[PDB]
Amino acid sequence: APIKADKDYSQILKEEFPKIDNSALDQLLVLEKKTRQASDLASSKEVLAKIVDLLASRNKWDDLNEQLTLLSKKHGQLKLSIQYMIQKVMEYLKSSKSLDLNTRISVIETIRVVTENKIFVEVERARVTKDLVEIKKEEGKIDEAADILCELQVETYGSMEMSEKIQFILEQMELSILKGDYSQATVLSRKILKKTFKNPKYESLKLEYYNLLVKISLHKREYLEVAQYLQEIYQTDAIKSDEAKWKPVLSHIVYFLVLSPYGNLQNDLIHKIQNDNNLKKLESQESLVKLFTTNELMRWPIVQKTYEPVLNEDDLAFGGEANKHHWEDLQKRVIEHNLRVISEYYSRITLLRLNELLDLTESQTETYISDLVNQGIIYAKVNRPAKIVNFEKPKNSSQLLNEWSHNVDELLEHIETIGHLITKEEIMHGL
Amino acid sequence: FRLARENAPSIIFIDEVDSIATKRFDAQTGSDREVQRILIELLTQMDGFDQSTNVKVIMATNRADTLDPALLRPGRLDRKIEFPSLRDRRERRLIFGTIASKMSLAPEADLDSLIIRNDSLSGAVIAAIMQEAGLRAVRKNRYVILQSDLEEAYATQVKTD
Amino acid sequence: LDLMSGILHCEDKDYKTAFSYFFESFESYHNLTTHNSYEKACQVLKYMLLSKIMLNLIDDVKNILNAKYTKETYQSRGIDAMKAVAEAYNNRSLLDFNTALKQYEKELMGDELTRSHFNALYDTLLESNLCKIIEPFECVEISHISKIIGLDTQQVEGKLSQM
Amino acid sequence: GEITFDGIGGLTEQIRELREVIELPLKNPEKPPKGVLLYGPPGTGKTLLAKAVAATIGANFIFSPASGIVDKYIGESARIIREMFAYAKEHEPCIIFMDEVDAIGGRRFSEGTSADREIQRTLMELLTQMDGFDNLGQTKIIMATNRPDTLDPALLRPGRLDRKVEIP
Repeated sequence: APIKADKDYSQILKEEFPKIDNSALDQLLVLEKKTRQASDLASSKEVLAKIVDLLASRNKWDDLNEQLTLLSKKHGQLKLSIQYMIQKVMEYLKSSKSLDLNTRISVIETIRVVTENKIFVEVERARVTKDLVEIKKEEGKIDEAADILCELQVETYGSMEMSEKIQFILEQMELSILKGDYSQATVLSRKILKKTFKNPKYESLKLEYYNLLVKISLHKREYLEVAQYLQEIYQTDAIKSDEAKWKPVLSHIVYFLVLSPYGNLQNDLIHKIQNDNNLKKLESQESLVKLFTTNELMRWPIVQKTYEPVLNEDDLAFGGEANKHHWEDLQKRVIEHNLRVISEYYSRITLLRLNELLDLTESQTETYISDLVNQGIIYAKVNRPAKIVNFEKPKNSSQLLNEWSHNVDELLEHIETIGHLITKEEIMHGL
Repeated sequence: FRLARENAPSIIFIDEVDSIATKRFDAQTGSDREVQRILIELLTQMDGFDQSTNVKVIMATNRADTLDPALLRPGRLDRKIEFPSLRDRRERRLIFGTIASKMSLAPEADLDSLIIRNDSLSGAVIAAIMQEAGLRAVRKNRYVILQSDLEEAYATQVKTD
Repeated sequence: LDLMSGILHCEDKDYKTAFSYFFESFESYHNLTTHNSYEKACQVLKYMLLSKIMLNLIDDVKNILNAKYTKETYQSRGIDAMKAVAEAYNNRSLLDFNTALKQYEKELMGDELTRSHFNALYDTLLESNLCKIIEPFECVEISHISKIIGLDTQQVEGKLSQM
Repeated sequence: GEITFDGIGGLTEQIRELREVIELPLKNPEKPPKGVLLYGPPGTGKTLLAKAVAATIGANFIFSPASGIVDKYIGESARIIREMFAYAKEHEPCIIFMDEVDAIGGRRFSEGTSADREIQRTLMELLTQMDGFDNLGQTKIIMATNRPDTLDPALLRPGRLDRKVEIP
């Protein structure tokens, strides 16, 4: 490798002569022969990198492409070899642009190793992928932009570096959005995130994704899941951010929880502790959560009018274009919950008294009935003739099965409970 | 066997039963006496046990001549099935369709390229050739599998000497 | 064959047979592409779909519809008829079929299978839509019911005695 | 193994060729290989290959001579081989090297019973571990023969052997 360095130094002049004045071969020819596909002295890839750069500096970045295109085809010193320079070339292609983006664009699919896969050097052939996409994006290329980037997880890294990879996984997920298909994002998403926790957990990598995860959830509009995601790294951003920056998440979270038709965890998520995080409101939110057990649906338009500073009125972190995605969704939502305590509190009621309290037409009412009827979540009667709804009861539970056993459980409580204490009691008192 | 009847429904399979296929044909002293019984047992248990089938005797065979009709007795081993079938190219195409699904390949690897190459062969081998080639790309440090890679493996595997 | 199989296997049902035949056949036609009279694939699929839809398992239908390969990334009124049917089938709704039914009639009646079966099969909708939202008690008028189904009465009397 | 692949170099075709199909498939999760069978004259470096093989991987080389696996000893088959499997299966990475396996390998004779029924079993015990779900987890199997054609055709099969190793 002496002549690898020596003749380089010699050809250095020889090129620099014609570089100043091609000698492209001169530099090339040495290693071209020497390393070729078969090491003569091999070389330092530098010797070729030298060659490339001397080319690079001298020639068009058009020529160098085609040049590299050719020289790559032979060998390099190893597949690794040239495409490092070819990578720095990309900045240089960028350190001009347009046609040199097109030259790049040329350079790109010349060999995959810039945006794509021959070598493993994804730490680069990933970069230019987006770097061309970033232009492709600007180019208005969408699918194709995504499509060059659609392949990361597989061809490219086995996640040799996630941190790199996850970014484009992200960006794939990101492009997946302008695309519109979560699924691209999905597999990525579903694979990736725990490992961010399994990172020295990197909030960004959460948050970034966690925001994708939001945006996932956004087009999704499954609000438990939405807020559930939120809730996850929402837990992180009291840790991470201040509560202050962190509240609007919550302010949307339970909001999302309420946006959700409900949730059972939402029923647990109800109080948290500091929740009604005890500065903003943030509270009517949970007060609505509290407005549940009392729910009315005389309230609905009231509370609507009552709250929309952001409250009913949110395009921010929620996609209600109108508040319908709150309001309408929340319409039934309250109505939904309204029926619950209603469910509790009615043995019988008229449709009217319902619609009276429920502020709705029969059919809607009927539907909402029919809903939880068809949901089986409530009881009712379908009675037009009476225009009255038995809220019913499953009287066939045979009841006294448990009830008399519970009537016994009463004693199995009472005499069992009460008994054990008494004689003990006055003796525990003694005296 | 009974445990399967204890577990009914169940399965009884036997890898290549032929190890126990022929008993002492003669005074064979050790280790040949039980292959009598074990077989006789199985015989007894095939040949002696109900048809209400919660469990099915299944046995692989490369070489069936070691066996005897006592297994081939009706009511017992009724249904013979034979692993082969001219690989008719569709099947290959299916095997080809099979593994290539699980196997990354560039734009050179081409099934119907091989499907003509491939006739009158065996699927294991086919199963080999696929990821035998699968080797070769990574054996060439190729993140992508070519037809060459296939061809190599194929050409490698068409004959082994 | 698989096609004609289901074409037998539709009337006698065994949609699964039909569908699976349809499926594999369609899958063939899916690969058989233009060699196949083109949409015949999807026509198989339409029956293949309606098979499942007459079988009334919509996820497969959907997933089939959903997977673009299965979908062949191809779309037609029958397809969404099938969809809307299935949704109307989910809907347990008189109209929701009639909705799709009338509109999508092209690529719907054009499938005589569908034209034959579905319509009848749709008949169950009335009984299906009816259970879709229950129920009354020792009191109610057909015009409750008619209104309940948002329909008439003349044809109702015949639906009530249909226990 | 005692000396690396290089010391016996000149078999280099195999030297590489085997290493990639033996050592590497461990370290690149992207079939793993079933089996590898030397043939040609032994010890040419041939038997040594195994050690040289064994050296390169880091696995425990486990040598198998044959007949001891069923001397007489009117039984002891899988128990032997599975200990050879399982110990290795626990002790994996392990190299399994089965010497010149024509007494416990090969298609036998009339395929009559000399106690051949012992061999067939033993012959099959591997087959069972090979055509059966038992994989080479980190433990790998080197098959040895001086002549290949001396073996069960079914043994040569993939699912059992993915490599027939010549040594010209």
